[PDB]
Amino acid sequence: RLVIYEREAPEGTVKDIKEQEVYMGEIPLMTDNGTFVINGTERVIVSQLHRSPGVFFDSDKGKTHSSGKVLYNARIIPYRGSWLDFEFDPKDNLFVRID
Amino acid sequence: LAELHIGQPVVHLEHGVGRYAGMTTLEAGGITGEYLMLTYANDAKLYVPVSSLHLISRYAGGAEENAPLHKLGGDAWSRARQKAAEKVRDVAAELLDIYAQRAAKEGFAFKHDREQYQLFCDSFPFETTPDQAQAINAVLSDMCQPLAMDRLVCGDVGFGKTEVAMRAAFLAVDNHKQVAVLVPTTLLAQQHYDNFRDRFANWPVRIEMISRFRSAKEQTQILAEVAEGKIDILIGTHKLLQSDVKFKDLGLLIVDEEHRFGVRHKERIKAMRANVDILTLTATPIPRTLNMAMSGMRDLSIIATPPARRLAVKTFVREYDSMVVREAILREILRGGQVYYLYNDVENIQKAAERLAELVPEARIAIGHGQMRERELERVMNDFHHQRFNVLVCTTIIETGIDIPTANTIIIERADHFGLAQLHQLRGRVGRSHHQAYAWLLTPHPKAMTTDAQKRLEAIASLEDLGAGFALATHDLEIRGAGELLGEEQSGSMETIGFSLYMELLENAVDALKAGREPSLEDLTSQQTEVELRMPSLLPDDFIPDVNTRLSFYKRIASAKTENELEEIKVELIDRFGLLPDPARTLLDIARLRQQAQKLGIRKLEGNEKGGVIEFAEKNHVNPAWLIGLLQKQPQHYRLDGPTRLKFIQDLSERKTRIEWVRQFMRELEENAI
Amino acid sequence: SAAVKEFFGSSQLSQFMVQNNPLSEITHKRRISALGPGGLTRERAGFEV
RNA sequence: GGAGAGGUA
DNA sequence: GGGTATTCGCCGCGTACCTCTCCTAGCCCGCAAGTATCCTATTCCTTGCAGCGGT
DNA sequence: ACCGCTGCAAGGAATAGGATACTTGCGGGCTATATGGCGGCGAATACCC
Repeated sequence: RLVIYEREAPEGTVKDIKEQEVYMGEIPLMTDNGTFVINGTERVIVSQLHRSPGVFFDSDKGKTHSSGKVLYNARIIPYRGSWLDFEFDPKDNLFVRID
Repeated sequence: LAELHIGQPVVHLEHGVGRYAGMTTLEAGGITGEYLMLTYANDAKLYVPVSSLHLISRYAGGAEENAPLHKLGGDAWSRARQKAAEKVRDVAAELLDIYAQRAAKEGFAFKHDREQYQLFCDSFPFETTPDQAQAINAVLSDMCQPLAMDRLVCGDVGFGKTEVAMRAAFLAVDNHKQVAVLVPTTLLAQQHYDNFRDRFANWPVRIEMISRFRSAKEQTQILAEVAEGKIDILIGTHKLLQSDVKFKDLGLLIVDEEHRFGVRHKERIKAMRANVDILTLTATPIPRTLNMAMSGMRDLSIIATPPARRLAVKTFVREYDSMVVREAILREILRGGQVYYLYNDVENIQKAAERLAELVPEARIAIGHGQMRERELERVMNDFHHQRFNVLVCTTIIETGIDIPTANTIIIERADHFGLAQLHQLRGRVGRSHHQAYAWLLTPHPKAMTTDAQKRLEAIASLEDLGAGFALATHDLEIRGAGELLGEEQSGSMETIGFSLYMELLENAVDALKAGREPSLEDLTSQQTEVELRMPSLLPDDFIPDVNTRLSFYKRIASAKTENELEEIKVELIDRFGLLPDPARTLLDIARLRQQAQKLGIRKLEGNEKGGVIEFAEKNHVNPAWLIGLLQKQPQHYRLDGPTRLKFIQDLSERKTRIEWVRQFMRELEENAI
Repeated sequence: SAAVKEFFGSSQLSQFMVQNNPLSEITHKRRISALGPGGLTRERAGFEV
């Protein structure tokens, strides 16, 4: 549904409006079992087991920096967007790492 | 029933024509406004605001069977608009000279006689029907006004249409304006000449014919008398179009049966005399001329209420059948009347009469066609007029309006290649009296019939009732279509934009001939005032269910020019309807606001939650000193926006507060107005 | 059509369905993978995962 | 020819 | 400025086989396909000019 | 040998049909946007003494 907004009329305006039922895409359907058919060679999509978006407080259990020091870092992992990391430097600093 | 049928073709100038598809509301930024559905090709849905209702008209091309659904963005409407505008250029010398003398010259006024006209009323040996008496009143009053009169007398056949003409001619010869009547046929020309000489058998009025029955010297004498103007009523065929008739004083032109003339001819006669009072007569017009008839650039008049005993002629959509010819001819002859037999083939009319003469031994048969000697055809009509023979093997020359009330049976042996209005005029050849009229239309085999006379025959059969002359006319429009509004080819769509568009192109041509505005000053888009305060303002659908009433009331809102119109609109709404809605009362007040701005200059207004902008006019009444006083006393609320605009900053949160501020605001404007 | 037909056609997870048993059909419609987009790779993951 | 997917040892 | 130290980018990270599917996006240009409209017939109505008797 | 009259072509209206260039959907045939892995190692910087 497409509008025309009257430019000379102020913020919040309609001169005209149109719509049509436009065809788009070719989405495959699912059989009565669950098989899809792509080219007569019925495939199936498995379920991915990916880590949940959210926040995760993680460490390095005396494993890095040769010091026996744990480095508590944290991830803001969105479902879409850029990853935000906050990591403790060995000298007790706090660092942002973006993606 | 002249607007807003669903699915009916309906036109918008930007995009072309579509079909009406309802009315609904839509939310488009907090304003759930009312918009109309228009369907185009590939199901293009266009939703139209109620403010922009005037961009929508009825399709004037008819074309109800098939009309062009302009696909959206197809640009064919734009191309046709540009082509029409090229035709609508004000350099067009076909009618802009008429509009120049419309802007420079005037017409004659007939004077009425209250006394001598009664003598010719008593010379009328019948009783006028009520529907024809008002036609006489409309004709004669329009004669008695100074403009160049132009009226159509499109009535049913044999209803005394000649009587309205002779009354108009009697008023004209009471001023001696040298009446010029015009029929497209020598035969009914001679018939009307006999009518004139018999009816006007008392007055010192000279009634003469120029036609082919007057010779190259007799008609020469008669045109010489026309040039000396001593003829008071002139009767002629297309002989009058030969640039050779020159009235010393022409005041009244009476066109009869314009459907066969051609607009080239109708303007050929028109361009001679400027202030002539044009009179037009028919039984059925051309659909192009019918469209300009109902749209009212010129006058319209329908005749009904038959004089004595006119009847529903029995339409016979029958096959070509010899026994049908036998039964028709015998039943007509025992009735006592005469028979028409249309053939329309001169190369075989002699053979058709030769076979039909022995095919009905009890008939008296001659031959009539327009490709033999005109005095021989005069002998033929002398015999058939004086009942000397019953069955007439003839071409379509009998479609020349010949009266002959004794004839009550017509047989058209081949109904293939004849228009429907012509079929009705041939149906008007039988009847005209108390005796029953039959209308036999012999056809070939229905597969070998036609592609169109199937439609024509189902039209001519389903339509047999009182008042069907305009019903068949409204069939004729949208089976053959309205042609070009100025040029030729009156049958066909001919890129039919609409006669409403002739208004706007003519007024833009008026702007062009105003000598200060160009054709480039083509005011195609003229909202001419616009205000917005950003509320949903509608006729609510649960409040108003009928879209027809809703759009009509929207037209009342549009046509509202004073506050008392608004008052009567609101009280009829409360009367017939009860409740007074919020958006309804709002838009009433908005129309009131537009009335104020038109009364008080204001080209444009914009309003919102925080204020808006005013766009003034030049020839206005806005107080400048009070305005700058307003500025210097509330600089917080106001700033200049150009020399003719003004941004006002107002805490316009509540919708009522907006209403009050604008109301009292233009009240303040109206107080100290300059 | 590209971004759907390519997802169903050539992805690491829209895989061919082994169909020599009813059982293999059933257990291949309830597989739970860890691979593909948004997840780790096969040859470069440790032991704890 | 090269990618991807699954599988055996 | 020199030892230390930190980063940091590059290097690498099993063999042989088998089964399957899938391999550039978009733009341009003309090229077939379908169409409204215009020149060609036919065969009513008035014109126009030449035959034409007749003297 | 001079003129008014007949008739046979010349040009508008109304209707069938074939043509024909417009108008356009298409398909082949071209050009040109990240985020789950560690261990080591040497080379480039960081740094204060």
